[PDB]
Amino acid sequence: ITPATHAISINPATGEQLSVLPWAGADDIENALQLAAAGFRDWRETNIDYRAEKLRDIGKALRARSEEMAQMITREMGKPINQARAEVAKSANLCDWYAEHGPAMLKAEPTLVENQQAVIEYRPLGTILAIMPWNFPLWQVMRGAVPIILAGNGYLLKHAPNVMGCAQLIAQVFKDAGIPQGVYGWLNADNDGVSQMIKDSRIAAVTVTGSVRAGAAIGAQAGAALKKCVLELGGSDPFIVLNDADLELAVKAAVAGRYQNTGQVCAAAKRFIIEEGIASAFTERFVAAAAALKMGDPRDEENALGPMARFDLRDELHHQVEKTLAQGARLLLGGEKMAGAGNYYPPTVLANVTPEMTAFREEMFGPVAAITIAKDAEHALELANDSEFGLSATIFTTDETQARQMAARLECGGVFINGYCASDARVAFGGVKKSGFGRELSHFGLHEFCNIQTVWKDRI
Amino acid sequence: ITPATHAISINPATGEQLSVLPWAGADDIENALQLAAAGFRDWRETNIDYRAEKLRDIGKALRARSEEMAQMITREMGKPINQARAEVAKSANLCDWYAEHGPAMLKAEPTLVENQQAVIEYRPLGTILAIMPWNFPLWQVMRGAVPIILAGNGYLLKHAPNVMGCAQLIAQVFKDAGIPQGVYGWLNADNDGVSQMIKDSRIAAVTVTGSVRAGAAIGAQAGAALKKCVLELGGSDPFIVLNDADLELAVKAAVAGRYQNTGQVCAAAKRFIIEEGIASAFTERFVAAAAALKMGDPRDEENALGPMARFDLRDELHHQVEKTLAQGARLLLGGEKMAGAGNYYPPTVLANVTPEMTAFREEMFGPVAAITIAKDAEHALELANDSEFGLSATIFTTDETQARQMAARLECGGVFINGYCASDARVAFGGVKKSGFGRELSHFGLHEFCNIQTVWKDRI
Ligand SMILES: NC(=O)c1ccc[n+]([C@@H]2O[C@H](COP(=O)([O-])OP(=O)(O)OC[C@H]3O[C@@H](n4cnc5c(N)ncnc54)[C@H](O)[C@@H]3O)[C@@H](O)[C@H]2O)c1
Ligand SMILES: NC(=O)c1ccc[n+]([C@@H]2O[C@H](COP(=O)([O-])OP(=O)(O)OC[C@H]3O[C@@H](n4cnc5c(N)ncnc54)[C@H](O)[C@@H]3O)[C@@H](O)[C@H]2O)c1
Repeated sequence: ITPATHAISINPATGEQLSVLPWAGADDIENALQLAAAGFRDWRETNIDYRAEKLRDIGKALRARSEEMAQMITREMGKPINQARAEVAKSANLCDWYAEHGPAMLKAEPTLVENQQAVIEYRPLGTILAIMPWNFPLWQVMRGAVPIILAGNGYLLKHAPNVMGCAQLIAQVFKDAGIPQGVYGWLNADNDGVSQMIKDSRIAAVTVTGSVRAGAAIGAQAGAALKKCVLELGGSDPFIVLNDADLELAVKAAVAGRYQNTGQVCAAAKRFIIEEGIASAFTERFVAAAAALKMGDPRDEENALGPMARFDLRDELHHQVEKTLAQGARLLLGGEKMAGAGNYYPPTVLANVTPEMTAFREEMFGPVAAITIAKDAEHALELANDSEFGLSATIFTTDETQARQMAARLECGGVFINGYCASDARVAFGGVKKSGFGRELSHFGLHEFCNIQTVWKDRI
Repeated sequence: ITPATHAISINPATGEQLSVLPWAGADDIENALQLAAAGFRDWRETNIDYRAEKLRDIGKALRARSEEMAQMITREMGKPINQARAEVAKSANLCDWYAEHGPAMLKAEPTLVENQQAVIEYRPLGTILAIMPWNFPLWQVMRGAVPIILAGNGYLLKHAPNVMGCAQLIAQVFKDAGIPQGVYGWLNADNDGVSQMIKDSRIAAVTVTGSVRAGAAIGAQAGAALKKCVLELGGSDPFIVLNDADLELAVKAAVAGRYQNTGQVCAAAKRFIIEEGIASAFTERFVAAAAALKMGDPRDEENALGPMARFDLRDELHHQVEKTLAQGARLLLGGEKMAGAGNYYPPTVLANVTPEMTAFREEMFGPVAAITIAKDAEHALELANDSEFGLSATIFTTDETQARQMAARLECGGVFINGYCASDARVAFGGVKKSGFGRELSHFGLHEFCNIQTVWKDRI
């Protein structure tokens, strides 16, 4: 059985095949679209406070299967089990947060028009097709599904083909919570099935979290079909350390930022850009700290890293490492595939990385840190912006004025000053350039898939 | 000299050729992109209060050329001169309105993160490519250029090829205002030139106002190049009149909404949907009121209608009329091309228009009213939503509770209850379905082309 006919799960820690699922056929797609249309037709007529209570029911149902869900995430894509538990906890908390704060964000807006003639209303658009990746099989889905559904939309999930066990368990959680199947639904569609759905009148808009190549392929189809899209396409985030930085905190945040989820994070710290005076001190401490990370069986809580999720992607990452070394970089740690049946790649550090090199210009979606030396803060900003990507960034410096000035000139959607980069319900998430466009979380994720409707009475 | 090599202006009132302009070549396009990039680089570093003052300077420069601008609009596309003067006045007022209210819309936004650690900032995105139409040759440009430039972006205009006299005069106004080189620019690009610019890294995003066909062609290219777009496309707005309406006001608003700018308005009232009990009285009054509209030389202020802008589009509109009559509609007024050198089409009314007919399913972009009988309010809503378009809508009824319930169920971006549909800086503008996506004016038009950036300090 090959991906020509089936979605396939393999445990990356052992190489064992776990499950197969054939692609949806024509009747499957038509049935999914009929369900979603009928579900949205009814859901859009519910009251906002009823939907807020249903979000709480989702959170309860998810917590009641928290360990079942975490084990499935770890089994299918290799995440350390405590990181999978944290992903569940964050996803369930998102349900409660939007239940509490979401309704107010959807209230009608007053305008400056006289006599209170005109208000802005947030109406639902319809069924939103969501194309999602494997690195956070639960959180990526919930990050969009929770606000999208609270706004009165429907959500139709096309999950990554290596995590359909996760997809089926998520569907069970929504069923446990009483969400209609025509409001949260899912389909094991192949790429042609996605193309067919984008063209169908029962899909109102599209959201994509994935590679740059996937976003360009889907975004072109959404545009041709006159469907709005949001694209979140990963990153090559710079992590800038200046001479006056809190060095020990910078190293802690650098290691956490690069090696979380075995490096497989869109907003991971990927390009370390260090002012020349502090570069030796940072580099030696970073290598020693990265070397302290244990790697192995992700069911063993002693391990900070598991295997990488996909065997072919470990091969690609190692090729990127070899090309960067051939171009002139120095290997300071790791940098070889581990022998054995599991898909393991050790924490790896490359130094003397210049902007011409593979590890500076491509997304390194695994546990490989690139370290580049900057002449001064202006050079560091130039190096940080010298990227096709633009998702987020970190700056470590005790000069808070300078940090604020650099943040204003960084070409990315998030800037973390002297701390740990992360997504959070309370703030906007999303980038610029080839990292995509559109924003998720806070009120942005609620409004992206609304029909923002002016209602104006007595304009005479 | 054919459209294969040149943009051509022809006076629609007389048929005489006014000007020709060859398409931009490869060097012209490259030059404009280099200057846009350099202009944006410097402009994004200016202070918001400085850019607000420059918006006031634009308004002063525009008012200083107000009659010259109005006469150019009338000469190139046929609009009654007092409507051209109103377009200039509304456009200059927009500059002052955004100068006054825009800066507060771009101030950092607090979040619920503890201890005031995180804010949302509104950063410039880059140079925005703008593809614009001929029906409001000044207002369509200013509606976007003013907020786009205020937010620190650049603006690169590709105007419709029959209004390049207007385009050159607008550029003179921005030059008179002292707007720096590259912050406002324009190109006489053919469709291939637009394609080349969308793929170029010096264009950050795209905004399109035009036909559904143009939006789908350009939106597909923007998606493939990973560029955000805002699409403001056609409309076929319904105008619903229920039995309990203020009939005299409904007729006045119906005639104004259909026949403004000789019918050539995206959000014109195009499909009149009249409850059966009041249909006879509405129809007889509407015909009488439309018949009272004078048509002729648009330099003469007695004329409520001018010629249509484009000879080929009058031919298209009359073909749509003839098809609708052949399908079974009845002609109540007008419905024939006027003889002579001018491009005149009289105020026209079609009755017994059913949902299967051309004038119900296509945008009627000229002075042709379609009247459809609804059995009751629920049928009227069904008829109103039975369209590929979804820009805006009007409801006339003294039952305000029913009007607001219907508004919530109308698939469009603006609903006017018992009044006159129009765009206004203080409210959102834009639609759903094949009318496109994204919103203009108010804070929406300011924020659509910002990089919405989280800045978070001390996340530890
Ligand atoms: N969070 C993220 O932004 C993210 C996640 C995973 C991978 N990536 C990047 O992509 C690289 C490859 O990873 P992947 O191979 O897992 O990513 P991908 O982009 O192939 O997959 C993400 C989703 O898009 C779907 N998809 C891809 N191409 C499609 C198409 N043409 N039509 C319809 N659906 C399509 C996939 O089935 C999956 O659901 C990674 O190495 C990393 O660089 C980024
Ligand atoms: N929603 C709105 O805000 C709004 C406002 C005004 C007009 N409109 C629509 O404008 C339409 C009439 O305008 P037009 O007659 O200028 O229509 P059009 O779509 O032919 O052209 C509009 C612009 O698009 C450009 N264009 C068209 N096809 C293109 C392509 N393939 N590549 C690049 N550029 C391309 C044209 O040169 C022109 O600049 C009507 O549908 C009206 O509703 C919409």
